[PDB]
Amino acid sequence: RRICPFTGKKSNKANRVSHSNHKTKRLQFVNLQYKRVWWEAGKRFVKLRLSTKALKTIEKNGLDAVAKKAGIDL
Amino acid sequence: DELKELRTKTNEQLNEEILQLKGELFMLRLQRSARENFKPSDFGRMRKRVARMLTVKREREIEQGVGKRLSRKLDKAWKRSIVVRPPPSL
Amino acid sequence: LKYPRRILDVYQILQSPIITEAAIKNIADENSLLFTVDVRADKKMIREAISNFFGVKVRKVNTLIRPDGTKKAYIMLNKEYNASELAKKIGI
Amino acid sequence: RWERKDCKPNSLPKLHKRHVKVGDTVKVISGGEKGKIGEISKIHKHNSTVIIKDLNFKTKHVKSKEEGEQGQIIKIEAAIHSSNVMLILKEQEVADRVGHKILEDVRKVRYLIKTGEIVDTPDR
RNA sequence: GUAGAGAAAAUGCCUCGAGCCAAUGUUCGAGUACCAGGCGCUACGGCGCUGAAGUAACCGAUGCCAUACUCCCAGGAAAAGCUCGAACGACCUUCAACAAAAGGGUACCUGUACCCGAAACCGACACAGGUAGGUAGGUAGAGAAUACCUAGGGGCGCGA
RNA sequence: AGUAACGCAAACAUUGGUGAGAAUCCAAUGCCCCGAAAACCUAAGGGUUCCUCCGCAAGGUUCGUCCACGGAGGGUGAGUCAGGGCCUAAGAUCAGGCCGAAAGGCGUAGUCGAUGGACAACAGGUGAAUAUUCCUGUACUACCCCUUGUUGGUCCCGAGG
RNA sequence: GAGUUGAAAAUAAGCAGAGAUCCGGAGAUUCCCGAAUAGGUCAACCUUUCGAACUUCUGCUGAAUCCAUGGGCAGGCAAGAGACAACCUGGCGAACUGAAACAUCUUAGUAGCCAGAGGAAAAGAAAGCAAAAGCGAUUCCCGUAGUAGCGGCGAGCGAAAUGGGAGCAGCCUAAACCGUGAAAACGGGGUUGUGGGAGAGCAAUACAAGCGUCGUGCUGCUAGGCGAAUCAGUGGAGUGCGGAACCCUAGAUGGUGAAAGUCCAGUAGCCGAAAGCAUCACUAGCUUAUGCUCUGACCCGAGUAGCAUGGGGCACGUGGAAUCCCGUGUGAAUCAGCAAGGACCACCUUGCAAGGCUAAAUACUCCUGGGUGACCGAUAGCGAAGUAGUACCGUGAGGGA
Repeated sequence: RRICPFTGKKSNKANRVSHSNHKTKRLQFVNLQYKRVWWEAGKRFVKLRLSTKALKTIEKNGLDAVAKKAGIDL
Repeated sequence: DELKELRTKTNEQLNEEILQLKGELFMLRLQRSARENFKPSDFGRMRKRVARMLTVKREREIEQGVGKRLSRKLDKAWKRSIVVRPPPSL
Repeated sequence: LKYPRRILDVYQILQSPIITEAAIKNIADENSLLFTVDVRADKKMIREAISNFFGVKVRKVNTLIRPDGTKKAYIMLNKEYNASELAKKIGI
Repeated sequence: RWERKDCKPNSLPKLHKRHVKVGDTVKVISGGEKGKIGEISKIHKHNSTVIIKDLNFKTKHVKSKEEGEQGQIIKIEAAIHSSNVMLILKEQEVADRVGHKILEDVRKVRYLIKTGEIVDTPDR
């Protein structure tokens, strides 16, 4: 899915509007990109599929409280 | 006509009497096919009595305390080894 | 352990003989006799339920299905046992 | 005849509660054969009808044999409805209704509501 | 037989083997079978007893040899059964396991009728139509076309 | 309107029989047709249409004593034949794995999947309906027991095929 | 309490006034398929080492990797899968249509599809409305009101506040602080608003209320029981008609040859439960707990609010566009504050987001049990008063007497 497991960010059903007010659908979805972030409780890289807001959490708050906030780490 | 003796008989003679009444039921099927004079009421109370026998045996399965599927595995674990034997009425 | 293919209530594996004239032809001409059995039956379960309840060595067990559903079994006994002396005892 | 077959809640036929037992002396109240006593013979609980002896006369024709011989004419009773009869004591000749007295023992017996005797027969 | 990390295999080297392959064939099976015929009764629908010769040659297959050879490019399935075999890995071990030689014993489920160049399947029909595969007799003919026929099966379900 | 038609232009005819009733059902004799079939067997399909007796309400483009029709009863016998208990192709389902609003899509091991590969029975007779199936003859497969040897054997793996 | 082995007669044998058939409560069996579940499968079959397969939980052993993870083995009455007419929630989500065309808009966030779940669901306990006067969670109805508005200011769309009713119920948690541990946690404390809580100190004890296997209590339900009162004449039959009597705590209904208060089953009324369920009332018991003074330091839910953009939805179509929620990116303050009061600023008023849970009023019928009907009477009423979703048609979805 296009969801981030740490922070529950999903896609956004948000129309796009032209100049003559014509509206298509344009399902708008997050930049949850592949990374491989270091883990201090095992001193090792984990391969994750992280949104950039969740990236700012795991660098700001640390991966332990964010991963226990989501509930999953392995 | 009360079947008071069935809760007096132990489990081995209970089960042997089940097998004897089933064999006598097969003899009633052969005598029904042979068109010899037979009692259909005995064909009724034969199977109908085996129902009594297996209710008493199943209550004895209940008061020990075991599951329904344990009675499936125990009953089908017994039914796999039944050597056919003719009844003692000869 | 020696399992059969299916555990099938062995005191009900046979249902009824067949009293047609061709069955008496199989008795007098084949040393065989005719039974009606249920569909869930074998050439190993019927063959054991003849050498025990009757007391006769059975030679072969030729089975067939009948399109009304039920199964028909031609059982041929051994040469040592006449089917006529063992069929009048039952009522054929 | 599907309009007249027995109604069957949970495969068993609905049997009616009635007021006439076998071995009783009934009187025909109104319909047809009015005012003559009689025993009853065979009981039909689903129709609430009762066949009673030697009054209802239905001369029926029966093909008797399979060889076509003697073809007998048999005079057979029919079913009069159970609400067309009352009970009779032979001491007071009057057709009376019913009633259920609960006597000193546990059993509950029938009772002619105008006279003082009991319809109920012992074990014989 | 060896040689290389080399049990089998593969590759390289050495040696022994003039024969090999498969349809066909003789005998047993196999005749106190089958069979023309006659012999005795008809429910005249068939049963009963006895029984001769049962060989050779010419044709010749679209069947076998046969995945046999020759030619060609467009270069022609997979896995198990089968056979051979070391290390590593799981289990069981002595009257247990393995390989044979004769001789006895044992024999798993389903399909089996009937139509199947069709009256029964598919075309709404007891429909001048369709339906994969097998057997391919005689004469005239190159021939499975054709014409007439043996076997076998019909006279096309309104007639006058 | 009692009009067209009665489904090829292979073709029937007679004598007997059955019955209440016969062009039509049966039997015989001729005649005629197909005969790389309009013959026999099996794959599919159908599902009881197969066989005896009974009936002729409906069906049969006529009739009917007949019937693939109605009723009752019976009939389909396998170690060897065809499939499964063996194997795989196309293809399908796909544990985990990746992806994706959901449903699910992609895809590996694995498992199914014959139209293929592997594996053992032929001749005569019986028979209202069954025959490589039932009987008799000779066989052949796959295991056990009975005798000689062996201490290792089976599976996975390596290879030929 | 008297005959029974269904419809459904007949036949053969039974079972029963030491109580059958039948009714009711609780149990037992429940082949095979179907979540289908040992494995395969062309559903109701095959093969079987006879097995709740898989996910989850528990326990042991524990790869690349030391701890891990993955795997394997085992236990387990073993939690989930599957089904469900309509209502409900969440997501994808049209088009014919209306605008007399049509694209903004409408139809419409409707239908449909998927997922989930309960007898209801959602929401719900104020970072709320309002306006200088006041209310106190949510939901629903009448109303304001077809008003204010919104809109190619077209077609259309359309609130909210004040007021009146149904129903009422409020509670847990994070942080600041103490204690144990390398964190991560755990156990006490605290969860409020014309502000509280933490820290320091002084007092003080018991009134009231909440939760609840367990069993005595109550009524109700799932079987039932007693239960009033008339004959005679009439053309087949009387319940109708005519003559003679009565019941009524009973004249609702259905049947009986024909229409019934007095024929039957019943009804009014009085009774009745071994067993299960439900209704509120007991119970061993767990709990909620109090008031004052000082202290602007410490705390009151952070990648959150806000902002630049792209939007969605509130009746409000980007308009002065606020409130609410998201996509990318930037990115605060703790009460001396922050948010709202329809751009925004100043003052005042109101409330305390970024943590969760809750009954009622409420919407519907595949149904169930009672009562009705200016509803139908075989072309009607359910498609279906018999084999009815049947025969039949289609490969199938499906159509359908």
